[PDB]
Amino acid sequence: MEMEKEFEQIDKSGSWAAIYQDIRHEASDFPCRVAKLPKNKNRNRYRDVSPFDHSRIKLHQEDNDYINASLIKMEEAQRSYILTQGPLPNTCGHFWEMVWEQKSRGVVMLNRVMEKGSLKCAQYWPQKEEKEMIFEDTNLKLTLISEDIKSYYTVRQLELENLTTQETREILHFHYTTWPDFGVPESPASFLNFLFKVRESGSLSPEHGPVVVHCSAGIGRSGTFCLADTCLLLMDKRKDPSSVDIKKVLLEMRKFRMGLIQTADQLRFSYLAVIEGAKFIM
Ligand SMILES: CCc1oc2cc(S(=O)(=O)Nc3ccc(S(N)(=O)=O)cc3)ccc2c1C(=O)c1cc(Br)c(O)c(Br)c1
Ligand SMILES: [Mg+2]
Repeated sequence: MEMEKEFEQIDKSGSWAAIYQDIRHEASDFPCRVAKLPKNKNRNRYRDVSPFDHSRIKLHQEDNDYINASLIKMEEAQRSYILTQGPLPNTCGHFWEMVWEQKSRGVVMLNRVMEKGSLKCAQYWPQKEEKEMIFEDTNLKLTLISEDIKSYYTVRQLELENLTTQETREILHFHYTTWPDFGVPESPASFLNFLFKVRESGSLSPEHGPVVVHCSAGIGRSGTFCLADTCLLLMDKRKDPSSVDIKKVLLEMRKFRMGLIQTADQLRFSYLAVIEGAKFIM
C-alpha cells in the first residue's frame, strides 16, 4: 500500500518532524479579523487559534454573529465538517445555536472536560435526564435523552429544542473519552472504530448539516478525525486509491482552519489511522 511504504520510509529516516514542519510552512494564511475584534475577546479560548474570516460560521443573530468555528468543505470527498473550540462558560448558548442553525445531526467531542488536571471546555450538555439545560441567551432547551457508555467512547442522544418555535431535533453526541493526556493512541483501532460509529449514525451524511467537531482548541484531535475520514472516503471513490496523498488532503483542509494536526506525532498517527482503516476495508 503506497502510503504505507511512505510511512515506513519516514519512520526509517526519522523525518516526521521535518515532514510536519514542511506542512506548517506551506499551510495557508488567511485573515481572522472578526476573531480579533476586541469585542470577541471573551468568545475565544486560545489567542493563537482563530477561524479565518472566509470560512467562519456566522450565528444567525443580529449584532455579533461571531463564534470560533470554521466550515471545512471538502469538495471532492463531498463531506463538510464544522471544526470549533470546546465551548466556554459564556459560549454554550452560541454553540447550540450554531448546531441548530447549521442543521447538524451530530456533535463529535474528542476531549474530556478535564485533562491533565485542567478544564478543557465547559460542561455544555446535561449529565442527567431530569436536569435539562436552558440557554437563555439563545433561547434553546437541551435534554439528555439517553447515554451509552462504552469502552473507548460514550454516545448520547440529546433533544435540542428551539424555544421560540418549540421545534425539536435529535442530536447525537459522540464523545471519544480515551485520547491520552500525552502523545497519541498506540493503535488507531479504537479511534477508527469510533469514526465508523459516527459514520453509521448518519451524522456525517449529506442529508444533514455538517457534523460539529471539537476538542479543546478544535484543531489537533479534530483535524485528525476529519483528515482520516476524508482520506478513507477518497480511497473508496477514486479509480486510483493509491493517488490519495494525506499531506495534500491536510493542506487542502488547512485552507479552511489553521493548525489542523498540532504535532508530528499527530501527523504520524493520522497516516496510521488511514493505513489501518484501508487495511480493514480492506
Ligand atoms: C474501517 C473502520 C475500522 O478500521 C479498523 C482498524 C482496526 S486495526 O487498527 O486494529 N487494524 C486492522 C484490524 C483488523 C484487520 S482485518 N479484520 O481485515 O484482518 C485489518 C486491520 C480495528 C478496527 C477498525 C474499524 C472498525 O472498528 C469498524 C467499525 C465499524 Br461500525 C465499521 O462499519 C467498519 Br467497516 C469498521
Ligand atoms: Mg439517573
